Amino acid sequence: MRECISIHVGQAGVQIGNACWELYCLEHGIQPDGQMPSDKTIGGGDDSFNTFFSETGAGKHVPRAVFVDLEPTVIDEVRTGTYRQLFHPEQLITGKEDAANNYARGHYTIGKEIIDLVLDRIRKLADQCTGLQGFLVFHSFGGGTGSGFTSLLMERLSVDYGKKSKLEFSIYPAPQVSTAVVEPYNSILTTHTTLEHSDCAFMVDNEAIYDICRRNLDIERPTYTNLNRLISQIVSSITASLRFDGALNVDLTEFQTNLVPYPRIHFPLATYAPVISAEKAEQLSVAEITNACFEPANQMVKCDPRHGKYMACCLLYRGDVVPKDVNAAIATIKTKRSIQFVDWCPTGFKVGINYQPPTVVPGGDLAKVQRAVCMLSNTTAIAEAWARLDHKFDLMYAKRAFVHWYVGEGMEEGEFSEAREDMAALEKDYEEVGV
Amino acid sequence: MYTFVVRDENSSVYAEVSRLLLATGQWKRLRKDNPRFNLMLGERNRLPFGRLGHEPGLVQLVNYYRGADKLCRKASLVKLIKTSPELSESCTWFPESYVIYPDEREVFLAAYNRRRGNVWIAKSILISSEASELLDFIDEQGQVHVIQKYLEKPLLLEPGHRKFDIRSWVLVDHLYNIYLYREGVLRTSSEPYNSATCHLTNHCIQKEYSKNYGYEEGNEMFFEEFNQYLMDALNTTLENSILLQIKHIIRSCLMCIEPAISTKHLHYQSFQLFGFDFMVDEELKVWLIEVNGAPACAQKLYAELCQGIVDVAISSVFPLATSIFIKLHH
Amino acid sequence: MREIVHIQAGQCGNQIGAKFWEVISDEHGIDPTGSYHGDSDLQLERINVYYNEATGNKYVPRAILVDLEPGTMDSVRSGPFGQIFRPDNFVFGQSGAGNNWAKGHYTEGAELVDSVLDVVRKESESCDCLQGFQLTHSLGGGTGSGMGTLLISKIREEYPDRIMNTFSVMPSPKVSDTVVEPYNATLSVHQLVENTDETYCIDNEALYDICFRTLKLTTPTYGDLNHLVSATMSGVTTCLRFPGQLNADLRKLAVNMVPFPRLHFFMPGFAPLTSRGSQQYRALTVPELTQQMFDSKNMMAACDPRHGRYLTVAAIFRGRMSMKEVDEQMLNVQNKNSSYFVEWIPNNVKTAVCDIPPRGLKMSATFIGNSTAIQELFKRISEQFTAMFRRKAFLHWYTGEGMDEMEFTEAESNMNDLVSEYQQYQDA
Amino acid sequence: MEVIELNKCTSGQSFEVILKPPSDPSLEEIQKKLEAAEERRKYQEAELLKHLAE
Ligand SMILES: CC(=O)OC1=C(c2cccc3ncccc23)Oc2cc3ccccc3cc2-n2cccc21
Ligand SMILES: Nc1nc2c(ncn2[C@@H]2O[C@H](COP(=O)(O)OP(=O)(O)OP(=O)(O)O)[C@@H](O)[C@H]2O)c(=O)[nH]1
Ligand SMILES: Nc1ncnc2c1ncn2[C@@H]1O[C@H](COP(=O)(O)OP(=O)(O)CP(=O)(O)O)[C@@H](O)[C@H]1O
Ligand SMILES: Nc1nc2c(ncn2[C@@H]2O[C@H](COP(=O)(O)OP(=O)(O)O)[C@@H](O)[C@H]2O)c(=O)[nH]1
Ligand SMILES: [Ca+2]
Ligand SMILES: [Mg+2]
Ligand SMILES: [Mg+2]
Ligand SMILES: [Mg+2]
Repeated sequence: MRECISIHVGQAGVQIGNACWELYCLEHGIQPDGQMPSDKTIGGGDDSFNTFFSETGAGKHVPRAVFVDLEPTVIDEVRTGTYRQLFHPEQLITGKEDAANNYARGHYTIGKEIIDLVLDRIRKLADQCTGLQGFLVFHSFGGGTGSGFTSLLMERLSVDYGKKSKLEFSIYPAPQVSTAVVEPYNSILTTHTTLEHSDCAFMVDNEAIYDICRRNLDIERPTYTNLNRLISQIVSSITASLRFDGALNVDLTEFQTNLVPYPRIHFPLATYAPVISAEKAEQLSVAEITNACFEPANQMVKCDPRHGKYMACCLLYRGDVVPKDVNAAIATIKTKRSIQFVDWCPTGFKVGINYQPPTVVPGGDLAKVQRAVCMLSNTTAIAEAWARLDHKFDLMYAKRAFVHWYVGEGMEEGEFSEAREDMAALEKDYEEVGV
Repeated sequence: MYTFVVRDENSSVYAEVSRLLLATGQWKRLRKDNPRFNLMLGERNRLPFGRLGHEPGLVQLVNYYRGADKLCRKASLVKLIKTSPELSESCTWFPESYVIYPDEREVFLAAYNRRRGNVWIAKSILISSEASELLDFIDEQGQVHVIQKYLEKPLLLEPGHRKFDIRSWVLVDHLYNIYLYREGVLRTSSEPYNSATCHLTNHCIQKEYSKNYGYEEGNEMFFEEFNQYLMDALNTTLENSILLQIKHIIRSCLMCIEPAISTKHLHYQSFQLFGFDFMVDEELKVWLIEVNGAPACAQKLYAELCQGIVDVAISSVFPLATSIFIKLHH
Repeated sequence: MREIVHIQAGQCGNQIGAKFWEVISDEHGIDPTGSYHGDSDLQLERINVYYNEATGNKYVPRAILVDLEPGTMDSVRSGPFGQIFRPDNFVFGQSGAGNNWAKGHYTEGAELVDSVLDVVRKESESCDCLQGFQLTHSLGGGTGSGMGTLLISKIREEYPDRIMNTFSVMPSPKVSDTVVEPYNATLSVHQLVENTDETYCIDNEALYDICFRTLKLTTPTYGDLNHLVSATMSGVTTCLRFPGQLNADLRKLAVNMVPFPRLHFFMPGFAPLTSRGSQQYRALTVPELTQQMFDSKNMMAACDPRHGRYLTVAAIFRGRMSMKEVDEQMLNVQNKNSSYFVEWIPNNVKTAVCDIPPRGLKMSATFIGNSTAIQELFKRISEQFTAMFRRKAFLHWYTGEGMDEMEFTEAESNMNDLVSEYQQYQDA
Repeated sequence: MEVIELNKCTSGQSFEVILKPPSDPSLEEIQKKLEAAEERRKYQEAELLKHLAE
């Protein structure tokens, strides 16, 4: 068995981390006190779930996770929350003051003074690993810590664990629930500095999650809790293969192998279905949920895949799903919809089925369903999100608005244009592939 | 009060549209690069569709369908009809066409040699009875061309013995209702058609050789007159002999690409105005020539048509405080 | 735990300052003796931002009272919440500043500044993480203006990486104490441009016009003006001292509100406008709160926002209301009047909501605008300054304290630079 | 249309369906960045303190 370490940075990464690890405990039958009655090997384990949990002589199942935030408010609620007993104190790292929504302050000023502490804590979890695959990094683009410190941590992880894989789960900024006016700045700065260090990154656009919670869950004013319980379902769908016995995406390397033919273009589009309101009296079929993966309204990033080219597709089913029903849906979908692939890639769908139906937080907003699918498809259409974001950067930077805050932290102005120029390369890479 | 921007100054159709909207007192115009807009009169080339539909609290609408260019480019229109099971080879209203680059050379030659009337036409503008003449003229240029069978037996307007083509304006709204403006126009040739200037009628090309003008004003004949002619000359109506086939081709083409350009479940909404160009032969058969994604209008019908755009296309999504269109159902 | 150290200097600075402390003390359920008698512990979650705990569970404001004469500070200590202030934190002289910037800044004030700094240092060194300072003062007098800016320059020297915030009261001939107020204000604005991160411009011309036109007060007094100032200061600090506010602090406000270092002079607004002792019984609708806080008649700076453009906007709604309605109501303002927002700063309007309303209002809204129309305020002061300075009138009051004419010429030039700079970004 | 590599097990199964064949900075370099930023911070601050000293 090969272990995976999850690193949660900033407010978004920490709170989404809470949602995910709560759901993992429900999916694996682990109590808030870490006790797992189903596990029959106490203190030791070669099981599938041991890639994410370690075991103490007392039978306690401890997540292979570290939580990092520059200010203590968000992690303190984890320290006193309903899963306080799960994590041990060393895994929770906080400072006294945040990055003030400033990439430079998270990377340069405040990052340098805590980076070594975080690495040592990380090393102490790797010591307990007989075979480390790599890391899963959760963070936001727009936060000063999520963007700034994360990029610095990704630089050092490539140094201290060159052989290991690193996957990102990134929150793309949306005005509907954003925080700072400079989030486009921080998004481009961190994407430029992290690009060569991330093997595969799943962006989640808060706009998409927000609109799904409004339409499908009938929540008027969605909260971070609403968004995170839904985001955690998607993250569960994506990591389930690492945690449950299976044959598709059994290690982090497979994510790059099956979803990233071109290294720089490593942002798969995620689509989920079905999302059903809890306070409701219809069970969707396999064809129906499979076809739903090709509706814009169900995508983690809003964009139109009809006008891009596919490079890879994965279908991850959970619940009552048998292969024949999947092929009957695919052949039925391939005809009516235009799924154009790139010439140098086969029109193929890698499929994975897990029999345990999706788990939903008791009393949450999502209803329990008999079958769900998460499609991972690397489309050029996601370049629409880079273009949207780069334009907002161009509007502010053309006046040099707010730049003095970054330069005051020691960052040179040239890093801005150097970052923007990298993004302009990224966009042209997408266009050459999409034609 | 609603807001709109303008990003195509050259458009004569939407210059009138903006003028009508402002007059209503319930629409305000904003600078080109202002994102807080309800409506966008976008540019012809590389309109930034990817930036629409991401403004909280703003229903956004644009006067183009992304991807509808596959119908309005000659190389792609031919491709659309050949590779679409909804069109050919059952399609009998599109002139036999081939796309060759300066495929489909081999397939074109086989059809020509096998036919050996063989008068073709290459466009992206040559008309030859020998296949060899067309290609030599094509390789000179660096743009892709389509070879198409020239209609040797076109319907001729008498008196004058002259060729003509029909322009039909079609409007598609956010619901994908297909609206055919009741007023069409024939673009006729002043020069009498000669089998061996008068072969091409584009008005602009007609002023170059002003043989005749005010059989019709500006070489334009509208349906009321054209219909009377068909009744008196051929004992038929414009509706039965020609319009039934136009409505079919219009329906056929737009329902084909509907699942690829529809904005039913999109974060922004689309509508567009198309200019279909038809030919009519000796036996009152209608032929689809081309589809224009950004057409102009005939001065006589500018007011009526542009008003109808506001009524069915704009105010239908942004309402204010008998129709001139023919709804083609589906 | 991010502490703020509050400083109030001079007559005006101590009067609004005192009014500010009794108002927020009531909002947190802190009685005049410093003991908490509230009902909800939401009042105590972030009470440390402004209060120390000391012993016996008695909260003491983190406040320093400075003045060059004792008169106003004796009045504070006589007041109802006068006993709440730490007595060691009263720092005063006897000479006075005679409405003379030079006396506050170079002569009289210099003799006493080190004593203030000793109290500041005492408060700062017991802070788990000091986030910055807020100073209340006027610019038309001598102590708050001349000595106030001297403190700010010396505080920055000792705490160069902390946020400096001020509540600055701009003079007006409509509410004038002496003819030299334009001299004192011009000299001070030059200091504020260099040494503050955020200044709330509180214009006595606006406060007077609101009291006379909107509130129908024939003869408004400083008490009435300070009632408007009191409600504003409570509004623009709500997010700093109540929970569930995204950990809002002074630095994040400056980062998002100030796109250029010199253009950090905010226009405050408040709704509904309420007179002292004039309490009305129907609460405003969210549409009403939104319209009035963007209305010129609710601005505390005396500038027409339609004469310029918003670089950034922060608003806070207080009370039990429909947040969804709050969202729709704010979005329509930007979508309706998108011409008054610079298009080169996307999403430059932030909205916050707090469930706890202020005393005597079921709901209210406070406006913080970074508008280029603020240039109207500095142009007004510039014209007054120049009308006297072109005849060197009343200057002997300043040259007799050691100042030279050149220093006036330089303050005049800098303020005119500030004006033309605001007009630069009104182009877009 | 075509199915390959069908893997079954207790928890579920996975397979691939084909429909069409196809047609480095070091640790010290990071320090030379972080320390270069700290020095620019301290230079700009010395320009301030010296300005205040004037
Ligand atoms: C949004 C919030 O909950 O608080 C914040 C306030 C705030 C808002 C209103 C009144 C205030 N008064 C004092 C201090 C902060 C505020 O500033 C901000 C102003 C902003 C103004 C424009 C764009 C973004 C902003 C973000 C903040 N921003 C970033 C993190 C937290 C806060
Ligand atoms: N989906 C989701 N998004 C979040 C959450 N928390 C914050 N965000 C988003 O993250 C962005 C703000 O970044 P934060 O993570 O809060 O900032 P940070 O990493 O703590 O860095 P600082 O600037 O120091 O606070 C905004 O775009 C928010 O919408 C969350 O819990 N769920
Ligand atoms: N296959 C064919 N048979 C007969 N006539 C043809 C023809 N192809 C083109 N034409 C003639 O040429 C005109 C159509 O030209 P075409 O539409 O290809 O040019 P164009 O597309 O640049 C003008 P528009 O702006 O309307 O699109 C008509 O006058 C018609 O008589
Ligand atoms: N709004 C308000 N303005 C005041 C108050 N007291 C004085 N002022 C104004 O402040 C200026 C006088 O300065 P003042 O504070 O009295 O002088 P100082 O004691 O030297 O600081 C004039 O512009 C007055 O109009 C007050 O209580 N409220
Ligand atoms: Ca075990
Ligand atoms: Mg934070
Ligand atoms: Mg044509
Ligand atoms: Mg006085």
